[PDB]
Amino acid sequence: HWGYGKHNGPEHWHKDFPIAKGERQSPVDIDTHTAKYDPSLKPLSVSYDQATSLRILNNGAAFNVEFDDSQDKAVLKGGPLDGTYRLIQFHFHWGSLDGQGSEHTVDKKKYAAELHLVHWNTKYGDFGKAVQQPDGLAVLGIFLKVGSAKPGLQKVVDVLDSIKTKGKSADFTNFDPRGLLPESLDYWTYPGSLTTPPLLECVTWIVLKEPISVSSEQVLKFRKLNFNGEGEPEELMVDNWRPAQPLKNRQIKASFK
Ligand SMILES: [Zn+2]
Repeated sequence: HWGYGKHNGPEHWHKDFPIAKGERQSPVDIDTHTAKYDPSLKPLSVSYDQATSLRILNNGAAFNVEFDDSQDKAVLKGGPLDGTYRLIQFHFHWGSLDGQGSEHTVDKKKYAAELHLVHWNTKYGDFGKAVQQPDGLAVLGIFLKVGSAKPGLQKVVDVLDSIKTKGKSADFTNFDPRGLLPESLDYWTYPGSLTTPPLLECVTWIVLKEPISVSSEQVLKFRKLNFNGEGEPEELMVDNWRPAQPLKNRQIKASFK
């Protein structure tokens, strides 16, 4: 099955998922000089104060922190978006080394990791319906660089010991995702896809310009997770990122000058 090894990694995915070679695949390199400021873009509205986190899961590709998405408790609106998008989960992609790990790049620069807050368009009623629509999902992407610790990340880091292997989960209530944001909400946006199979072309990407800083110790703990299940040969969960894909017939817009 698909993964991030030499034998089943991103360069192989097209055989099972031909949309991998589609017209709006993600991630992409963000060429900052080519993106254009769009004065018609609105500020992002990130309304997370009523978010209800539930659980943290190792799914064999990353770990997801899942939220109650049965009501409009944590929603993304504004920016390039038409309508209301509910937070369902967040997860990260990261590297084996601090100089790689992000999926998007900025003028070809790779960050140590990238956080994805995944939201679905409530007009489609459920996530499974939303992913079948060109405007079904909105993903907020945030780069991580290594420097000072991110205080609001530590609760996530500290629970990882308990979800080491694929299939493990733990309670993860009362977590506030506002603690994972940078100061500025300036962003780039473009139409794209899921970055894991099934690679569906259903995402409005909103990638924040300002990275968050996390400490070396925080990211080192991500790298102790396992892709494998319990009792199987250990394969460290590292380099779980898809490389940049061709931009094709797309323009990246900036919310800032
Ligand atoms: Zn992701």
